[PDB]
Amino acid sequence: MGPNPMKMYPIEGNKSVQFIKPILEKLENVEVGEYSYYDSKNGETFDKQILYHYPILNDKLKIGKFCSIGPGVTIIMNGANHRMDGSTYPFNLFGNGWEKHMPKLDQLPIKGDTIIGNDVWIGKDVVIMPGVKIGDGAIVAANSVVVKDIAPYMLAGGNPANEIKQRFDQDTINQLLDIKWWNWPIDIINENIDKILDNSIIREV
Amino acid sequence: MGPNPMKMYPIEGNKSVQFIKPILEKLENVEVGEYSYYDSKNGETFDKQILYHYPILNDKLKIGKFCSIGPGVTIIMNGANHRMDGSTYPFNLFGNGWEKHMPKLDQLPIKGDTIIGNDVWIGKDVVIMPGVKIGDGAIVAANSVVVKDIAPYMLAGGNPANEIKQRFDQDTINQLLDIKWWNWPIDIINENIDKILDNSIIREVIW
Amino acid sequence: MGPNPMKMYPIEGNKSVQFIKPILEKLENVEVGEYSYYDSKNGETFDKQILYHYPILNDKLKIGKFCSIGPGVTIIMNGANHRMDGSTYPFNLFGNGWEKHMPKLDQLPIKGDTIIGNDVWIGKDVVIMPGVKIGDGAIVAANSVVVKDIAPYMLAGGNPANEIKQRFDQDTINQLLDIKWWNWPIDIINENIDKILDNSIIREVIW
Repeated sequence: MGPNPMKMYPIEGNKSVQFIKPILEKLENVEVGEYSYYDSKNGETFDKQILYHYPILNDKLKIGKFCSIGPGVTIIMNGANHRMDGSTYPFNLFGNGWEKHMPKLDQLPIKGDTIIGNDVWIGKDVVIMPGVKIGDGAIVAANSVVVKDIAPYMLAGGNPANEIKQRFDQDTINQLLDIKWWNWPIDIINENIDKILDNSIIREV
Repeated sequence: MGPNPMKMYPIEGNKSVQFIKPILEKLENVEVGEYSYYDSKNGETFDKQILYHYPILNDKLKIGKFCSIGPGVTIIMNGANHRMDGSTYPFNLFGNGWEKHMPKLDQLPIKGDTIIGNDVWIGKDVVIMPGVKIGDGAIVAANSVVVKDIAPYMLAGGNPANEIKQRFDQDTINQLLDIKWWNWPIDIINENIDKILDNSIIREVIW
Repeated sequence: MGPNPMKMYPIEGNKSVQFIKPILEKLENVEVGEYSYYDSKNGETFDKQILYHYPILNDKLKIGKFCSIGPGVTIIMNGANHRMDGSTYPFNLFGNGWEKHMPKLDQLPIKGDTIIGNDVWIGKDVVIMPGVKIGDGAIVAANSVVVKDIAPYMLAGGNPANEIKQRFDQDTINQLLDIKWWNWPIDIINENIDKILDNSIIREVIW
């Protein structure tokens, strides 16, 4: 019951809704969760949505399970950070004698890994900046520019994106982070979808 | 005198500027004013800029007259709101048995309809969110994201968009909201464009 | 040593990165510095990134030297401002008798010249509005919408962009502003690229 999480394109006949895991497996420094899908903008594959990601830099991108990524969402890793101790001008880029002035890896600023929780909804055209972490259950409004962390089960938006409000009271939130239904076996989940959909799954747990 | 409001491309030999009524009118749950235009960004027709609008959700989009809509402006309707009382994951979308957990219309509430007033100037690449109302005379800055209502004759901007300032004093605005020149027959408007252009149209009618 | 600032495409076999100066020699009321470059988003030339620039209005765009313009940066000039003392509707635009209502230059808003300093790093998809000045050494974060001036050596971002942080303390900034290494004959620059890169240039030139 349910789609094949190994299938790149879960909906037969439809090449717009895609499962990220299959696609990003061929890539390094990227761990993706089962059932997270990307809703193509112009029929593009989610791998083009990840910019400036280089193995040599070693920063990682992690995405949880049951994530809904809207069309146009872009993820910016650290490969485009400029050295900022002095001038930001990439002299080395233009060779002809300038390559000699090339940064040492420890000279380029790395803001860290980018982590996206489970059951996270990212609206369309959302831009996510280097080294950000979006907690489980969070909802990132459309056209947001995420530059700082967002807390679990928080509704957020803007440029810079800011937390607007908690999706539920703290105890309801607290419990969901404990249950972690997204880590339940496919069959147990398939047997509680509706309780998970209306948050009533909390009571029986 | 003046263009034909029924023409899709008012300006001869020009496929960039379009009159929005001829185009949208052809659609469901949409009302548009006669002279409002759209300055195409890449040649697209304004109908391509209205996203997630589904008859079944029954939300309407209203656009007044004499509106200036910049290129790339995007209007988001309620067709893509995920259920939110629990998980936001669209299980039903992937069928294969998950289609039974499909939302019942009353589990997908909406804030309201989207209404853009008359004589509104919306800058380029502005994104308009569901259930928002923009007042007559308002000016929305380029690249703004409208998430809440904007009052009549206000200057607003940003992401989220915020009201920056009032365009005129309160009386000029209330007088204007009264006169509603955009509602006059074409012939009477043609006679005062300059007065409507410099706002002196208030002293002629009012006084 | 160092690239020829006159080459449109400095990096051999690579039509993505361009030196803005040679590429914009043709445009009017535009001044650009020698090593400023653009990082093309989809192959487009930078001249395509400057919008609503009409000589008639006479506003100018100035871009200093050694600037890093990220892909998709958009510079909006004054040719897009509507008349605002009354209706913002551009009747004159549709002709058919309406052209007569065409604005006299002095009736049209015009925020001034746009000025980008030296050694300025402008992030991806940044939109620069009209009449804005960006000080030397500033860094603009990707996706910002710059509506107001940005002081020298400041870190700014958002929509509207706000100054987030001073890169260095005031005296270091002032020294850098006084030294102006970007105005040095390239020979001298070439022998100090590394001191310019770690800021040790201040210590040697000031004391």
